[PDB]
Amino acid sequence: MLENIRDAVRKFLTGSTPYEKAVDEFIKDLQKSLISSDVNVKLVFSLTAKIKERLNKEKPPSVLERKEWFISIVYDELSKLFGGDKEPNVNPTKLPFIIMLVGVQGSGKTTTAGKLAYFYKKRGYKVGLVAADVYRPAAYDQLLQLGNQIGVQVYGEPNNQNPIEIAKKGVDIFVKNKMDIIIVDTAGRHGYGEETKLLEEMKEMYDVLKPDDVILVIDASIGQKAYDLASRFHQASPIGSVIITKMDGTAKGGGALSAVVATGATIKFIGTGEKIDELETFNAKRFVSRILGMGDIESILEKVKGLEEYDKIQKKMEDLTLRDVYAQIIALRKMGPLSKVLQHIPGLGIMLPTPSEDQLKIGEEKIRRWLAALNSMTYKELENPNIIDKSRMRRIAEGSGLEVEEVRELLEWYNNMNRLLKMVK
Repeated sequence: MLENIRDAVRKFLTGSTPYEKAVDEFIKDLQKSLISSDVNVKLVFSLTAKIKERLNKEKPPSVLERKEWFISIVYDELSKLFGGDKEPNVNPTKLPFIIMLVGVQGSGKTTTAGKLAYFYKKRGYKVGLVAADVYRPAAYDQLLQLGNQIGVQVYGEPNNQNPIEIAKKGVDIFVKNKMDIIIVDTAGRHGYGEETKLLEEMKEMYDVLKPDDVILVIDASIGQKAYDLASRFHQASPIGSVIITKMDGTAKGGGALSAVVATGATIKFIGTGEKIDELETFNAKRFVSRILGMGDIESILEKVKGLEEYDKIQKKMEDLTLRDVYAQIIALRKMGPLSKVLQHIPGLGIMLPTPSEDQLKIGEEKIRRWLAALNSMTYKELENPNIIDKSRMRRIAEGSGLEVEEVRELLEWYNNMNRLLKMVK
């Protein structure tokens, strides 16, 4: 879908017909791909209805194109659709770590304990895999393969059908050799729609291993149906997490994702391909960020960010500052570097003493001037300008392309501003 929503935004940005029919048309193509992807039709409707509400309440910030503000709002929502902006903790801090893998049959389960193991080996952790998925006979000889293929030890007991026993003898052995990350691959006798019974079954492999983390592995081809199992699973424990696999093998990726997230779950990983290293951290906002163009969502995390560090910081000063301006200037620059931004960039000051209504200092071009310094400074210098003398002014100068006097002007303005903010009270 994301790749499809990418062509639906290109046709909305390129100002064809009016606005009002464009959004409609847009909305008519969002709703149609999402459903297509098997997302609950109750999620699809609260989205395109949450998108229009905001489009009626949140006019675009000056300098923003109407057609750019809408899209802007869309991603946001799409994000929230998939669990919104959150960056799961993937590097444990309680060594060693027991991660029990659980889920219905074939869910990219067995390759996931590979990738997973892999992922953690790459982060230089001593991992030990535990094959305890006895219902598929081929699941062991498969895990032993990957392990030897990624240099990770694998502990299994062929033919044996006692999972618990296996998981116990495995983990005990890997905590002995003093491993660091121990991943136990288990399975499940039931499928989707037999939730209760499935989870109940996991119970007796949980108590035995008393794992620090449990990971439900879902096949992205279950679409929104992964829902039931999800909700129930996330509740059943305070240490539950999920992985979404095979997203590149089903047009149902959105259903699984939109469904699971609906549960509030923590989708820590998401399987992308069939190669070992293909397992990415999962952070909705980024996952979606993968559609269209970085600088299309850019003014976004740049505006909100840029504006907060702005308004606030001025406040905090009124009640050693000089590094601030970077933030302020880096901010404006995020929103186009030409005047089309300065006009509504009334400046950092905020407003104070000044003749009549004409301002006091700067110029529109005085822009790649603020910048001047900044780079012409190390942090020590941006926190206590007073340590900026001769030698340093020259380095500063040359490093920006200006002449000593320029840094002097800059520094005298700064001081004039800091003297003001202070004065304020």
